[PDB]
Amino acid sequence: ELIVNVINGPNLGRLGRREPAVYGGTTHDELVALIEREAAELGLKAVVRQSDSEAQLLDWIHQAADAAEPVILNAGGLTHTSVALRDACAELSAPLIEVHISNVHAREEFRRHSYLSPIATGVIVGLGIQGYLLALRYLAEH
Amino acid sequence: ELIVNVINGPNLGRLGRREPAVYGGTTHDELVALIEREAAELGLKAVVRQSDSEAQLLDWIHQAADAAEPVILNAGGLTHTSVALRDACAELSAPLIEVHISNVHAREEFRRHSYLSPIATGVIVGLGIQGYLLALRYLAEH
Amino acid sequence: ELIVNVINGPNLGRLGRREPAVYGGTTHDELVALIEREAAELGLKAVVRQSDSEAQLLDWIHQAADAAEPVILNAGGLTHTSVALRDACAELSAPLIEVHISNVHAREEFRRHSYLSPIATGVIVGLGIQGYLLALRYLAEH
Amino acid sequence: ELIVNVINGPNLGRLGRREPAVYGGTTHDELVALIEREAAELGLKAVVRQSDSEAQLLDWIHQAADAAEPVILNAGGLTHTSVALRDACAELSAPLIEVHISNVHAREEFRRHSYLSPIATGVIVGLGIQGYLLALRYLAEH
Amino acid sequence: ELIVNVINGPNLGRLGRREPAVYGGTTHDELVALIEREAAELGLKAVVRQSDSEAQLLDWIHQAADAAEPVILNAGGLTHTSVALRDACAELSAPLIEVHISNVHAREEFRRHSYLSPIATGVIVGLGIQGYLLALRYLAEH
Amino acid sequence: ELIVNVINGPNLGRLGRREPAVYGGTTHDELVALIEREAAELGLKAVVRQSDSEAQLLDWIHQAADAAEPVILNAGGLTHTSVALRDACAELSAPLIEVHISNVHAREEFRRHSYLSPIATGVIVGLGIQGYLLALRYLAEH
Amino acid sequence: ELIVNVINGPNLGRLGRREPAVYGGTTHDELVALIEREAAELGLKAVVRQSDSEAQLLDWIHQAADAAEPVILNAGGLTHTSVALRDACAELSAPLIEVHISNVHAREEFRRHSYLSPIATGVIVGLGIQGYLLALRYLAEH
Amino acid sequence: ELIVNVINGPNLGRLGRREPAVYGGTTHDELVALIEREAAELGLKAVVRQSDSEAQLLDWIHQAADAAEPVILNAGGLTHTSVALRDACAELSAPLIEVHISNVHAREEFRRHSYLSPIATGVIVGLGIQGYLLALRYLAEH
Amino acid sequence: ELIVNVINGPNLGRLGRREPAVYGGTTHDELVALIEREAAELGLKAVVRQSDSEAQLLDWIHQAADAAEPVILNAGGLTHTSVALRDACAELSAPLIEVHISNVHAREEFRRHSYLSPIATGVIVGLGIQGYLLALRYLAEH
Amino acid sequence: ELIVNVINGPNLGRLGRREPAVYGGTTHDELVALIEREAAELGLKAVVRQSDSEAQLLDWIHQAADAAEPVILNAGGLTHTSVALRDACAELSAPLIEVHISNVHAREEFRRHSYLSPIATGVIVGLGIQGYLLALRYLAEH
Amino acid sequence: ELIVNVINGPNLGRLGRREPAVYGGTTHDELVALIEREAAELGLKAVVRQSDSEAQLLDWIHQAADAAEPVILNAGGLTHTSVALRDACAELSAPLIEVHISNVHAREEFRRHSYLSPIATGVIVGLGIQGYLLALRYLAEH
Amino acid sequence: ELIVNVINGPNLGRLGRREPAVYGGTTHDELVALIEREAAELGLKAVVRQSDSEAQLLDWIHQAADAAEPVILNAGGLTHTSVALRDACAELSAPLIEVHISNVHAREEFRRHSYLSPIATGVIVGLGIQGYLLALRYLAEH
Ligand SMILES: COc1ccc(C[C@@H]2C(=O)[C@@H](O)[C@H](O)C[C@]2(O)C(=O)O)cc1
Ligand SMILES: COc1ccc(C[C@@H]2C(=O)[C@@H](O)[C@H](O)C[C@]2(O)C(=O)O)cc1
Ligand SMILES: COc1ccc(C[C@@H]2C(=O)[C@@H](O)[C@H](O)C[C@]2(O)C(=O)O)cc1
Ligand SMILES: COc1ccc(C[C@@H]2C(=O)[C@@H](O)[C@H](O)C[C@]2(O)C(=O)O)cc1
Ligand SMILES: COc1ccc(C[C@@H]2C(=O)[C@@H](O)[C@H](O)C[C@]2(O)C(=O)O)cc1
Ligand SMILES: COc1ccc(C[C@@H]2C(=O)[C@@H](O)[C@H](O)C[C@]2(O)C(=O)O)cc1
Ligand SMILES: COc1ccc(C[C@@H]2C(=O)[C@@H](O)[C@H](O)C[C@]2(O)C(=O)O)cc1
Ligand SMILES: COc1ccc(C[C@@H]2C(=O)[C@@H](O)[C@H](O)C[C@]2(O)C(=O)O)cc1
Ligand SMILES: COc1ccc(C[C@@H]2C(=O)[C@@H](O)[C@H](O)C[C@]2(O)C(=O)O)cc1
Ligand SMILES: COc1ccc(C[C@@H]2C(=O)[C@@H](O)[C@H](O)C[C@]2(O)C(=O)O)cc1
Ligand SMILES: COc1ccc(C[C@@H]2C(=O)[C@@H](O)[C@H](O)C[C@]2(O)C(=O)O)cc1
Ligand SMILES: COc1ccc(C[C@@H]2C(=O)[C@@H](O)[C@H](O)C[C@]2(O)C(=O)O)cc1
Repeated sequence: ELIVNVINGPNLGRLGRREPAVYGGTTHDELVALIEREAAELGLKAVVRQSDSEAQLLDWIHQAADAAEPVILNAGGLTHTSVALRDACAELSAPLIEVHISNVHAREEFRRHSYLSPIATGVIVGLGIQGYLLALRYLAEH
Repeated sequence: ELIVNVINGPNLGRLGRREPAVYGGTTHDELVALIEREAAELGLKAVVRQSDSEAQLLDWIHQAADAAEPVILNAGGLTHTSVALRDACAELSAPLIEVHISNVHAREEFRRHSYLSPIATGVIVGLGIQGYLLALRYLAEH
Repeated sequence: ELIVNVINGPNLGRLGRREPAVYGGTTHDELVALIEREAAELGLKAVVRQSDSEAQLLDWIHQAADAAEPVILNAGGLTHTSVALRDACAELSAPLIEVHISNVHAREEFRRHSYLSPIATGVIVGLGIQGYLLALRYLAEH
Repeated sequence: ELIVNVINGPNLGRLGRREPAVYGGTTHDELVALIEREAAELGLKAVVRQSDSEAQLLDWIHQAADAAEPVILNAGGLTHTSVALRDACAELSAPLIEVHISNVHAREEFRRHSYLSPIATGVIVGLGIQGYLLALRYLAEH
Repeated sequence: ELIVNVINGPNLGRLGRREPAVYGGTTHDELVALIEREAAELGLKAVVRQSDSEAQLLDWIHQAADAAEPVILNAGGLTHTSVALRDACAELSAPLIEVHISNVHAREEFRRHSYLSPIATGVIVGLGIQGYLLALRYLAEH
Repeated sequence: ELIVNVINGPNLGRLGRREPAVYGGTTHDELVALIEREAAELGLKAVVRQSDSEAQLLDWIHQAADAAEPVILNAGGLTHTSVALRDACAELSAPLIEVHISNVHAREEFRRHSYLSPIATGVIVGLGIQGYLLALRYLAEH
Repeated sequence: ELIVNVINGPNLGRLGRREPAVYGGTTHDELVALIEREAAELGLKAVVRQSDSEAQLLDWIHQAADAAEPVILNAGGLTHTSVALRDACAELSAPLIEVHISNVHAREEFRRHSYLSPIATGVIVGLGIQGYLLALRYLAEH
Repeated sequence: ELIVNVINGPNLGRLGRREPAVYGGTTHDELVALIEREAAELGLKAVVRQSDSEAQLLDWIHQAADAAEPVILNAGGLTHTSVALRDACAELSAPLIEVHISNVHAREEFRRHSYLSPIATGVIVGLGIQGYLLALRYLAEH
Repeated sequence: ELIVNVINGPNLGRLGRREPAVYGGTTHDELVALIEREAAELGLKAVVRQSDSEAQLLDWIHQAADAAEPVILNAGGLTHTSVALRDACAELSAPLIEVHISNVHAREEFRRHSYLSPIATGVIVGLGIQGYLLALRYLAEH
Repeated sequence: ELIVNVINGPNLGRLGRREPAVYGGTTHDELVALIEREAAELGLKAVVRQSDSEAQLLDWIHQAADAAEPVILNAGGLTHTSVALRDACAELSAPLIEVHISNVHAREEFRRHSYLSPIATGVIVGLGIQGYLLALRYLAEH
Repeated sequence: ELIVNVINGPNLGRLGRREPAVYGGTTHDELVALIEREAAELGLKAVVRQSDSEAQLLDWIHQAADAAEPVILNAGGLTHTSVALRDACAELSAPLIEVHISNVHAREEFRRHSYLSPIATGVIVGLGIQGYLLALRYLAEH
Repeated sequence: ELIVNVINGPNLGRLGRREPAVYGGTTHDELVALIEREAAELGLKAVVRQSDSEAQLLDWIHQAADAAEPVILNAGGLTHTSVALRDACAELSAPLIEVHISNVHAREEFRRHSYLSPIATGVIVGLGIQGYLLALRYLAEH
């Protein structure tokens, strides 16, 4: 199947806005372009969505559940806090790849826990924006 | 630079030996072949080593430290237990990508802790043997 | 008084959609019908609402607070995570019955904690969709 | 099948004896009468027993195991402490409904843990003596 | 009022039997005699009972609740484990003095917790058999 | 600069509605008026906003980040639960003053933890609605 | 000395009654016969007793203390909960061998703690009913 | 009433002495002057005292208890360690405002606990020396 | 020997000063008189001292160590916090009886821990000022 | 099948060398002789190996996995620390009996945890060198 | 620079007074003499002070801060309890060597924590009074 | 006796190799020379060994046990992880001095725990390479 859903959670629309010492440079719009391009090279179609609203994220997850489509999810802070997002993700029959740009293990202790990792197929963290592209390649070869 | 070190720790020589319901099929020799091939496609040279001996792993890490070469490390059970391996890895100036074949977050609680993740560049788990190939691609694009 | 509010939180609109091995069969629309029918047999009027949005749930709780109406609440994942929902529920002067379809004590440890149970009148879990009907009957006899 | 066992543990024979500010009013004998009456309205026969002796409770549970009869159990303080009672209850093939009169989540932290909840079909707490009658109705509709 | 109940729990009938290096010398019968004598000097009547059966202890506590009589309780190992005994003791309207012969704080960590201390009037530990006599004197002056 | 953002989170629109024994009397509209008046006396302009929606709060925080404006934040229950709100607040270059009306240390243990306090400039709790006015005065003198 | 006491606690009278997928097949009466036979082959006399009553178990332990006889004890659920049984067992001058049929380390975490193991001579778990026979052989060779 | 007691604990006499990168600049004598001036503008009299001696602090607290005078307390390290200071502060009938210059939540975990916060009226941290002046203003408006 | 040292720690000089709902009525001077009188009836001499200064308490303990005199100690808040006081008390060769007026187990969890209880002969709590007199009687009979 | 592997880990070669108050008397060579003799009486062949090297232990475990041979394992300190040894042992299809000479529950708390017990068939501790012989007898009867 | 401050905390004046089985023999005066002599051999001047008063210790630390002089500190029980002493020690610009006579890791668990170790240059424990002399030698060679 | 064993564990052969900002400058060979020289000045002979292999370290410890020779041990990462090394060290009859170059209390929390400290004579940390020389001097004076 061509279709892969890339879903970004709270604050992910802020990439590139604060000082390019940090998660700066690549904007969310640029990230979408990079993803779409890589997906086309791989023979996939990426549908990339971002929201600061948990309810909106839940709706996108429900739609992927109903369509049996794979999901690459960076849930932002909700990674660490939301059982509701886990409940929705546990419905997915297709692969779920959890992605984080930063190395969530190199910061505060509360970031080393994810409600999603135990139900995800796999997890990529700390490899920057390329982590999304690597997830796409996993899905293309599976 | 061409050279990337792939270092596999205890029990990783056992891939493919127990019932192909599990981490079965791909042998360690096959894994080496897959890695070497992908590395050549990427314009890298992969040097793949496996040992059940922590001391041997430490020596390989020291050599990568001295040569300023990147390391893709799957330390096996020592991931969860060895401060000595962390101490050696903290010396590396080039990237360190932690890889696990299985999703270490979907099993016992003790597997969700890694001495290596806080000092690694990033971490890939649960994406099977392709996780090594994805790490290689990260290193090629950086 | 006739009026009882039944409020369902995130993911509760998904009942009946995934494989009828699981929380499958009864849809949310069917649940509403069952509740309305039981409420009429008991001489009550049930107002049944579901949302994936915490803000919407909070508004429904506020309205029940202002009207001094009882609430039967299945907050879904927010049961385990939301202090805001607890704060809103602590305002209710009429009874609050917490309901869960599944036995929240027979799963992961994080599901055995509820922010709501300490401020609820009582709690029913694991009795399936009938738990809502039993809550209704409690309220009718009180 | 007609037969449902209602089993009450330590101190449950004390209902109604201390000041009717508290769990006062309804005596254990009255509780038995209420249960028997509700059971007959539902087309069941309730066999209601109470003991302060764990060994006696265990024998009643064994008998329900051997007869494949459902059990409504309020184990009193043993809810929070007895692995032996859990071991005996895990043998039951018919439903086990855990009931508590008080809201065990609104008191000391040690009362929020039950050895029985993980192996019970479901749990009703905080709905007073009506919780037993609601358990009976669950069993009648299943 | 004259009457004070002294209630001893499991293993307390073993005083004086194992090597008089330890809680040896004074037998339970001797303890009863010492208590009765001190009580008469104080103008009280002590009713001293011992059982290895929690159910029997519960019955004695119930009787003290119903008679509004003070209780001096050394619950033995049940001090550290029984919520049922606490539930029964919380019914007592007259004073409850918890007594232990040994210093329960000078041994294993699990002995430093008592289900009874938070609901007792007070607690005497480590003063040997005289702790019972001191409890009696407290009750005589109050 | 004149402009200070006062942002109130879930349930803060409920001030003054439940029995004036409690956080009763001052309504949210009154709070806004008090804040605006104090801000004008101090030579500032306060922009006061309240929402029960985390996504809306995040947008207001983003806008303050982009405008480099100070924020006085009472995040309500999200204080204790939301990593996403912390992530957004960590972007602010201007001061962040955390305010709570109640003394969050005098209630349940879960209220003594704040995701925001470690990244805030400072914190005021328990001084009632005047805490907002005191935060304003801090910002005016800095 | 010939005499060894085998003492079985709550629920041990249930062996062989529930579906022979589980601890099924060997009944408690059969277990007694196997033990007696092995004891005679070893030149010992086994006295095998079972009770669901902690008080009865305590009396049997007291008798072994007074007679200076070894004890093979499978305390069932009381293994994990009873300080009183530990107190009684600490009196034994002869060896105490703790036995469990099941591997108590391969189940819930609460089963991995025993009040008895620290005061037992040794412990055998997970070797089925043969664990009793192996304990007997230990005692015969010592 | 005019009189407010400002009490500073151990090390607070060190303000301004170590390198003005840190809590440098304002000396304790300067702090006293700032406080006195602000108090006079508010129509109060501030009595400002500092000691490194817990016993001296206790005496000042006792005097405020006896005089029914409000206290603004920065107990320094004793904030985190002293139950005796809490015991003395619990006697105060007038308001107690806890103040810290630094943000105690932005440092080591042990600094996020205060024995005083649960019994204080409120708490101000991280707003520098102005926190004292803001406490004064709270007391003037109440 | 006649001499017994009664040592009272921080805040104990405050008895009787705050509202006689609480630890009110008996002043410290009255307590001294009661103790002296009881000691004379018992054929002892009580030397009663109180200080809010840990250093002063330590000196009194040292003197009791050097003189091999028994100590009845109510260390106030230092009970829960001071290792130094424990170190000094561990030197005492004569009995050490820990006394608290209030039931330290019926309040906050931090009050249920004492650095002194493990090294004391015994402990009396919750029996009011009579606890001192009962300690005196223990020492007279030993 | 005849063949049983007895594998001893670090420090087990030290038996009998330090003062025969302790694990003294029986040397490792003597242990091997005792095991071989018992195995022959049982109709088995025991292959007994000891190493201080985790890598060597892993190789012996791998060989038992490949040959489908039972293992009696005393991993010494690695019992408490090595996930790698657990990973290797989880491959074994034949029984795994964990043995310890000492009672690991009667010492430091860290010795009461074993990475091996949850995946072993059973566990024998505290029965001295006879524990190996008893394991052999288990395997002979199964 | 010649000058080194040796500061001893509570109870350190008790060295040599209790039975020379223990920290007996060397008195505090002897310790001072040994230190002074070693310091002169090393070309230093040691200023040795001891107090049971935390306030006095704080003053000595302040003076060392102001003079930029090194400190060898054995804070006695305050090692384990005092944040105030840590706050004062964090001001020191010259080296801080923490010394304990006893091995603080070989006793109760609470002694294995030090508020001082994280801010000290280094730590010497368990080497008796020579630990002070070794600290002096460290300072002489640096 | 002349002979002292200095044993260095994993990674200690790396001293001086990574950037002389850090544990840089002194190489392991230089460390050996410094130790040998100091030992000769003290009238001792130091035998200095380093290995990355736990098995090799264990053999060196065994040899020191058999020869009754003192050991100065810096076990590197195994300090924090190895029970096997502790088991071997507990055999030593001569002194064991634990040394670390860095201050293990000033880094991650896992470094503040040592399996060796409770069985060592004493411990020196944070005093750099001179810590070894100071250990040597301790042993020379004892
Ligand atoms: C202020 O905007 C952002 C955007 C992304 C992040 C990182 C992402 C999060 O939202 C974190 O809560 C999470 O721990 C890591 C993260 O998901 C990532 O690295 O992609 C943080 C702040
Ligand atoms: C029996 O051989 C193996 C080989 C690999 C594994 C998985 C790897 C480990 O060694 C585990 O300790 C680790 O938690 C996960 C692992 O590193 C992986 O999934 O690659 C387990 C057993
Ligand atoms: C994917 O849709 C659902 C719907 C309901 C549930 C169960 C409900 C929840 O949302 C859980 O988070 C909660 O622990 C139990 C639950 O509230 C219930 O059993 O009703 C789970 C997933
Ligand atoms: C003194 O008699 C009683 C009777 C019932 C209770 C409540 C029941 C218990 O025995 C408690 O231990 C349990 O936590 C709650 C309880 O099972 C109930 O509410 O039914 C308490 C004391
Ligand atoms: C074997 O007989 C006894 C008798 C009394 C005790 C001490 C009492 C107990 O039953 C302990 O569980 C409890 O911790 C202390 C005790 O209640 C006492 O010291 O009186 C112990 C064993
Ligand atoms: C039902 O409406 C409210 C409004 C405010 C509060 C207090 C605020 C919260 O939302 C709490 O979750 C928080 O712990 C304290 C609070 O932020 C405050 O005191 O301002 C509680 C319930
Ligand atoms: C329902 O009857 C039984 C009988 C034996 C057991 C196992 C035994 C127990 O009573 C458990 O509580 C214990 O953890 C293990 C057990 O003692 C054994 O395996 O022998 C469980 C249920
Ligand atoms: C070395 O002098 C000082 C002075 C003040 C402080 C900060 C204050 C303390 O004493 C800390 O223990 C406390 O955690 C914070 C503090 O009370 C404040 O920020 O006012 C620290 C060191
Ligand atoms: C404000 O004066 C006092 C006096 C005594 C107390 C009780 C005593 C303390 O100092 C407490 O810290 C301790 O927990 C209990 C106490 O030692 C007692 O009840 O005697 C409390 C406050
Ligand atoms: C110094 O040589 C030894 C040999 C055996 C032991 C006991 C074994 C260990 O290696 C311990 O780590 C383990 O906790 C217990 C042990 O496995 C046993 O009792 O057989 C200890 C030290
Ligand atoms: C009764 O006099 C003393 C003197 C020194 C000590 C040891 C020192 C202490 O004060 C302890 O609190 C600390 O844990 C260890 C100690 O600092 C040392 O060994 O020097 C103990 C009791
Ligand atoms: C990369 O080489 C090294 C060498 C020494 C260290 C410090 C030593 C260790 O191996 C640490 O695991 C330990 O916590 C501290 C250490 O033992 C020391 O400071 O000597 C660290 C890395």
